[PDB]
Amino acid sequence: SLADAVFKSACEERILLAYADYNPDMTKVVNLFSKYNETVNTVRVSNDAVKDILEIVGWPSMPLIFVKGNCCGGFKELYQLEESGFLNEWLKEHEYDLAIVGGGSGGLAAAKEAVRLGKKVVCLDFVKPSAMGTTWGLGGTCVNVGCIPKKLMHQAALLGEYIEDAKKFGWEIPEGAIKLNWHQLKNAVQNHIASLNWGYRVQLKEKSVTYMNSYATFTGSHELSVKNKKGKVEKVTADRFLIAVGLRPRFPDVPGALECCISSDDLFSLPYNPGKTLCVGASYVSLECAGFLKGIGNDVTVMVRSVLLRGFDQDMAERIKKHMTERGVKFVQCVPIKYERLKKPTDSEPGMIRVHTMQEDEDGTKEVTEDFNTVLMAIGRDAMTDDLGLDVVGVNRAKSGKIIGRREQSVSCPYVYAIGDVLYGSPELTPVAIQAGKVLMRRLFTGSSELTEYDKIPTTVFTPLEYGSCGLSEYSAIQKYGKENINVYHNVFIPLEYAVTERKEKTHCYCKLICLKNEQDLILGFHILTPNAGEITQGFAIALKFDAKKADFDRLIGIHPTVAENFTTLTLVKE
Amino acid sequence: SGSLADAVFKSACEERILLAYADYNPDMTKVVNLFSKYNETVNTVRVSNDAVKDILEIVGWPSMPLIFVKGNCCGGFKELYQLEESGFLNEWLKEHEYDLAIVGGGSGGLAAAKEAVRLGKKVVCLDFVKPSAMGTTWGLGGTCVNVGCIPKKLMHQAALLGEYIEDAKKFGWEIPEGAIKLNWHQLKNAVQNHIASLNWGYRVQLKEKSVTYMNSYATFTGSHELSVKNKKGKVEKVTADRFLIAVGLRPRFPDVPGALECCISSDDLFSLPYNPGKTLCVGASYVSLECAGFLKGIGNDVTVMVRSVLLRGFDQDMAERIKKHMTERGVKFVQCVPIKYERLKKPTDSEPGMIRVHTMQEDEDGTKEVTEDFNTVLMAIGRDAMTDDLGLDVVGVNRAKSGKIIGRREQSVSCPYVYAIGDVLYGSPELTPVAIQAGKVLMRRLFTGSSELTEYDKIPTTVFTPLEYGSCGLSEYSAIQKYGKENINVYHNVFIPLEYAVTERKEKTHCYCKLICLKNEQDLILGFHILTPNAGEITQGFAIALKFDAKKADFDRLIGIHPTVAENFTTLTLVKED
Ligand SMILES: Cc1cc2nc3c(=O)[nH]c(=O)nc-3n(C[C@H](O)[C@H](O)[C@H](O)COP(=O)(O)OP(=O)(O)OC[C@H]3O[C@@H](n4cnc5c(N)ncnc54)[C@H](O)[C@@H]3O)c2cc1C
Ligand SMILES: Cc1cc2nc3c(=O)[nH]c(=O)nc-3n(C[C@H](O)[C@H](O)[C@H](O)COP(=O)(O)OP(=O)(O)OC[C@H]3O[C@@H](n4cnc5c(N)ncnc54)[C@H](O)[C@@H]3O)c2cc1C
Ligand SMILES: Nc1ncnc2c1ncn2[C@@H]1O[C@H](COP(=O)(O)OP(=O)(O)O)[C@@H](O)[C@H]1OP(=O)(O)O
Repeated sequence: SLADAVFKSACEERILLAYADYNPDMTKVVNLFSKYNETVNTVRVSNDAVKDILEIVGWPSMPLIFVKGNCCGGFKELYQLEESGFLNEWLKEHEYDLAIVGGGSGGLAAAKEAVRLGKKVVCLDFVKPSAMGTTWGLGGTCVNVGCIPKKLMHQAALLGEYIEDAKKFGWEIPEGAIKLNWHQLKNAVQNHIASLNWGYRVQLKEKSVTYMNSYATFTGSHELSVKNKKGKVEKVTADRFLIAVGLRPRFPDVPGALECCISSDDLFSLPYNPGKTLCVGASYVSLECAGFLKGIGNDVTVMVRSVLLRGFDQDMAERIKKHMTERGVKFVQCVPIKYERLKKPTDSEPGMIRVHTMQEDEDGTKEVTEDFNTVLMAIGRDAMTDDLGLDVVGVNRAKSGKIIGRREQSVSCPYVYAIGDVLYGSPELTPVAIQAGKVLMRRLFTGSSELTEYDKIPTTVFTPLEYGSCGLSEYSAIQKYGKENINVYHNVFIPLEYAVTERKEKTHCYCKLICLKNEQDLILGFHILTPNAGEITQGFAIALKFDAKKADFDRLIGIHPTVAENFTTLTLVKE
Repeated sequence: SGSLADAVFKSACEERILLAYADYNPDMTKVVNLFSKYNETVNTVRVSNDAVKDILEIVGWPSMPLIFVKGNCCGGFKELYQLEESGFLNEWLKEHEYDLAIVGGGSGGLAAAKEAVRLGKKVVCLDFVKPSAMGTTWGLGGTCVNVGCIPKKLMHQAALLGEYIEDAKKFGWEIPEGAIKLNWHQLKNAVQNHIASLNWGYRVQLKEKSVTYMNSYATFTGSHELSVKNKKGKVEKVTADRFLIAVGLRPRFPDVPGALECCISSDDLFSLPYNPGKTLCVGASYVSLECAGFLKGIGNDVTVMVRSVLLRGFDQDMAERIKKHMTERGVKFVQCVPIKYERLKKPTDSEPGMIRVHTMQEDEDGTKEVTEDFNTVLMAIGRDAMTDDLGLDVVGVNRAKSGKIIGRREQSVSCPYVYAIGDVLYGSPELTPVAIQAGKVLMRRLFTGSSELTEYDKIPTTVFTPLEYGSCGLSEYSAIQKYGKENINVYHNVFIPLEYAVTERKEKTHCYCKLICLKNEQDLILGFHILTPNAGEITQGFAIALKFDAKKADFDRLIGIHPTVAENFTTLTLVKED
């Protein structure tokens, strides 16, 4: 048989053995499953198809064993499961076909797709409060404390710059400095978040998915114990588990950090204008937040350890820095050594943090202080998986708390899967979680060979001036292929919308196309610094799925007038 | 066998007079002896049989034996003997002042001029702007720069910034309360100051790049001679080995009494010394709706009179959606055509006039004449080629029924050393980026001997209506007409741009996208359509999908950028069933 026949057979059949040619331990398998009154269906895989099948399930020798549509590997893996007693518990009936731990981007996407394929699904979501005590509804990081509130506050900051544009285009706006009222913005954002929480809660109920607002821990091979807000503990059993627990803001081992500094978990529901703010960190979260806080008129400082946007093209990173500097954000090469609280916040006004730094001159080191209203700790995001009981169900984790996959299947446990941010090496983006969820569900319950494509994923950093990208940085391309084999085509431009204004952005917009010279200027990556970078980058990202060349960009006809057409017309080679 | 295409075209670019023949060759000693008459060497090439059909397709001729003159494809012997017998060949083979004369200083003309001169050729560019009926005139850059896309997009942005002022309030910006008016004079000066900078830019760019600019209207007075007249009425003579016609079009006026006296055009709208006030837009083209749209957005009372359908050529589903939205935004649409325009007041000193517009309306008894008073009437019923006074008869360049030049690609079908690009080229889509690409590419064929062709299919557009409409490829109707309803899948969704989520905008109920797919070829994408803020920025990249025969599966395995409107193309599942 071919692949799809094998995977379909595997999805449908309760226990399937996939073989190339007659091997001794197939009898041993028959005899072992005979022990449990189980019937072992078999398939002669054709030799034309072995390699493909082996690559898809991510195992390296041929004889393959499936249990309830989950790939276990070979005999050693099976005998391990049997010897551990797991197989005996696995073969029993359970309450749910699938239990999902996490009600975020991935969780909810998986839940919706599973139930559309007619499976009994439970979804567990619980939000342990931040250190400041902040908590929120269903939907996960993106909905409550991630992309959706951040984009709204970015739009607030842009509408600031639009008010001034409106004057240059002839709109007679009554004279007077205009201030943004934090309470109005925050209520407007929180009201939308509240509508999405209800939306998801409804969507789950409407689709016959069981929701439990309860924090889940493995207390058995196929048993989660789940604790709700009241402290009530229930037991949930299932034939399969999806871990989509995501991450939480990282705090450093520094005195006062956890006492004095807020995180993105807290910023989007603050009962006060955060005032003179310090953003600690160089991640996209620090710069996005610093950006909009400046745009709504706060005094903003960013303290970075060494470089901005580690992982991103450093040319583009330096360009974001020059621009946000021109827009009045202060950058400083420090890491605080202590945070001291001077004033607690009220329900209407912010507090005061004293921030301690070591500063050098040519004569020695000074301990130096500086008083900020609010300090945003934004250095990263970690997996909080210590209290999940992954030891109980023998799910290996990386040094960080992230789960180690064979694709999305736990590398060590065949009926536990992970997607989204907690999957070791998964890019931490909402649309990736969703696609991983939707696609996994289609492999598990449909027996398709469809794989989430984790390469050449487009991003946008929503800095005051937006940065869109897909593919290699100029550095990575040069490191992997030589300098001699890379062409960079690039250009500056002025968005027409800015032409009649005196905006600082007129001197900062830039795009570059990274091309492999010795393979017909094949496009390895592209990068653009512009209004609406995300709207522009999305479509152009499909070019990389087809091994597009520069010639393909040059024979594409522009829409005039747009920023996007600039990618149609590049001729200048960087050095 | 013998030579392949690029060797032939390279040989043709380099050699003064080339004869390209197949394994098989006809009389073509007569031709040799003909060019021997002119002290010429006739270089020859055995084209390989592997290459004949390609080469024939590229130059757009049907028989094998091919003759080239000064890097121009003439056809076969009949065409050559015709040129000889007409005396043209004798004049062609002489030296001329310029390698190339370009008639038109617009999108195509200037693009061609820059590309020719980069390939080290002596080029003259001629541009003159005959005033509108109201007397309006403008500088270098053509329609786009002065009276087309550049001023239009700025006035659109003015209209959007209107809706942004209100958004700013819902996001918490404390804007002092009280109606906000847009001051027409400020907007118009801001636009005209930008146009002035582009005018200057282009004029300088030409001087810096060693291109001769003459602000003179050009007419063919010889096989290889333009006579050109400047503003002062001074007439000069310009000769060249080749000519590029990039004359563009001008607004159409109807044979209706008072139309030309009373109604402005886009030629006049962008420099009006007055707020146009209560406006009538006559026409259903993108020009009428774009202008009606921004005039509404800056707070004018706007009416659109359409003969029959909006945006003929465009997807009528999307057209009806634009109508419903612009209706919700206060634009009045009427199925009427004026039968007379009567001027009541002239525009004087920073104020508009009053036009009385006459219509036939039926009531419960029959048809009556009805009048209605508008401040300004924008005649926007299309654009025509004004090629009657160009002397194309003199150089025997065939024109279509409209004034447009008939091409064998961009070569005049009838004269081998005259070429046309942009709006005046019969069947060329009328867009700035097409003109530019046609110009740049032609120049690379003519002076480099490359086989590169401008790609005139699957061209993305955006209509900059109050809510922007972006598209590429077939409409739902065209796809159904060509393939059949049983073989078409239409995937579609509504969505709310996050930027609108906390507002009470009308647009929240109107944003829509659809993907038109050929069911029996793995949902191959024939077209896509989106109604959204920033439709142009979204459509551009997605348009490259159609250069690779993208399937729906390609859109589904593309990972979205969240949150953007664009990602909606990544997660379409709903099938339209009417
Ligand atoms: C400030 C910020 C801005 C961002 N901006 C963007 C952006 O613009 N675009 C973009 O694509 N991505 C963005 N991201 C990333 C995006 O939010 C994540 O990639 C995405 O939310 C990951 O979703 P997930 O399903 O993996 O996890 P989450 O959304 O974190 O879902 C996990 C859920 O599981 C719950 N949970 C944890 N443990 C348990 C347990 N034991 N039992 C039950 N429930 C549990 C958690 O409380 C949480 O609700 C941003 C992230 C942040 C923090
Ligand atoms: C209101 C409006 C909005 C538009 N919006 C868009 C849009 O958003 N996007 C887009 O892609 N396209 C748009 N277009 C179309 C675009 O302007 C044209 O497609 C483009 O300008 C055509 O370029 P061209 O070189 O063919 O002609 P033109 O730009 O018209 O250039 C012709 C020039 O030659 C001059 N000329 C004419 N005859 C002679 C002669 N005998 N001797 C010398 N000079 C002569 C003309 O006066 C003119 O200066 C718009 C058009 C209009 C009218
Ligand atoms: N004399 C006239 N009076 C009123 N409307 C007219 C007109 N001539 C053209 N139009 C309209 O003005 C627009 C532009 O004319 P066009 O000839 O450039 O359009 P098309 O793209 O159909 O070739 C069309 O909406 C057209 O309506 P019809 O499609 O019914 O012709």
